[PDB]
Amino acid sequence: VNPTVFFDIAVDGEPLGRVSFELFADKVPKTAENFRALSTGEKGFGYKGSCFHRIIPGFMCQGGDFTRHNGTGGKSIYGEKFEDENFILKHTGPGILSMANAGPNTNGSQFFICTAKTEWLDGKHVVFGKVKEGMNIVEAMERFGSRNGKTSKKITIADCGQLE
Amino acid sequence: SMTEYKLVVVGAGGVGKSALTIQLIQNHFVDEYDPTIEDSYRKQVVIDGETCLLDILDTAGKEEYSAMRDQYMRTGEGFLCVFAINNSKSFADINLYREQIKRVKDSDDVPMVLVGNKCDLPTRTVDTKQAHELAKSYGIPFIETSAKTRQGVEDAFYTLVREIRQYRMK
Ligand SMILES: CCn1c(-c2cc(N3CCN(C)CC3)cnc2[C@H](C)OC)c2c3cc(ccc31)-c1csc(n1)C[C@H](NC(=O)[C@H]1C[C@@H]1C)C(=O)N1CCC[C@H](N1)C(=O)OCC(C)(C)C2
Ligand SMILES: Nc1nc2c(ncn2[C@@H]2O[C@H](COP(=O)(O)OP(=O)(O)NP(=O)(O)O)[C@@H](O)[C@H]2O)c(=O)[nH]1
Ligand SMILES: [Mg+2]
Repeated sequence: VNPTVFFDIAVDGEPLGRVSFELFADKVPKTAENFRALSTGEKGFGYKGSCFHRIIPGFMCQGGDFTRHNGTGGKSIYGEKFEDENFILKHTGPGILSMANAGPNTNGSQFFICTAKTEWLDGKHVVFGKVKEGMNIVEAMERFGSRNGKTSKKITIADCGQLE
Repeated sequence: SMTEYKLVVVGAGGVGKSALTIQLIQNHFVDEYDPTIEDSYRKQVVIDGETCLLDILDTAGKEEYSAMRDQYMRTGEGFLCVFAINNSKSFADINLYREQIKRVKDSDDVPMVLVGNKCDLPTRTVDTKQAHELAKSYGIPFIETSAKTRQGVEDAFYTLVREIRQYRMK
């Protein structure tokens, strides 16, 4: 059954709120497992302490670079990169959780949370989850973004883990 | 009060638009790849003895977002059209950028410079003789550059400024 994970988001170190996500292991098991394990930290590395480096209001919040903390890094539990598992799931609206990448078959750890329907990303980014609780937290995160994505405060995953 | 010039750097993904701009602005060569969303920089320089203020827009090389280029093409005063000498598709793409600029600005003689980047590389795929011929067909300069070694970087930007200056003196 599909795992649920959470992030506790902070703004310059001050708690903002919790976002939880259902991970669609029933459709993208390999991609869901990567995000689940990175959320628990059980491999010895993962999302805890990392930041949302790119927030563009009207589109998405992107994060997951826990290796370089500059928007260029990240790694998967399978190695540096892994293949696009499938494109069964689509970018249908706010709350969609999907993999960032540098072209075909370059998934690592970077991900994005949609704040709107981004259907032109279908077939380029592997969708693998959706916000359950705390969409209002994701909406609140947009005030810290900008047109090119540069954030005006440090938006971090202060804690993260698995709930179900 | 100094004369201002709005420059826009365009071209296919990965050709070195940001590497060229960052060389001019920050005096270093970005080895890593960090694909651009959109960035703006300001710098004062002296060209042929006249001080001027460059506003430089560094754009994304993402063909799926071509419709988003119109707005910055309307605002821009001169365009660096960049290809890479090891990327034949990027040289083919130049024609599309030139025609989009001409269409969006409704103007036959927008200030432009054709830039062939990555000339430090030990091999290549683009015949630069074709670049000279293309630039001639457009009536614009062709400049070879390497953002890695800084060769030609100042020349590319300053040449575009000279093209804008000549346009304003028409
Ligand atoms: C034209 C201006 N522009 C725009 C854009 C597009 C529109 N449209 C309006 C009309 N509709 C129908 C179409 C779209 C409007 N306004 C803008 C922006 C606000 O104008 C400044 C985008 C964009 C993306 C890139 C470059 C320029 C770009 C880019 C550059 S690297 C990239 N994408 C993909 C990115 N890889 C990485 O980070 C790699 C480095 C790591 C490992 C990636 O996996 N993800 C996840 C998915 C989202 C994507 N990042 C991203 O940030 O998308 C931004 C977005 C705003 C959604 C699209
Ligand atoms: N050898 C060499 N590599 C270069 C040169 N210019 C850029 N590169 C390299 O090519 C890659 C892409 O460069 P970058 O400037 O990011 O390209 P871009 O045109 O801005 N890409 P985008 O459209 O996605 O923003 C980087 O790894 C960079 O170091 C050059 O003159 N020589
Ligand atoms: Mg760039």
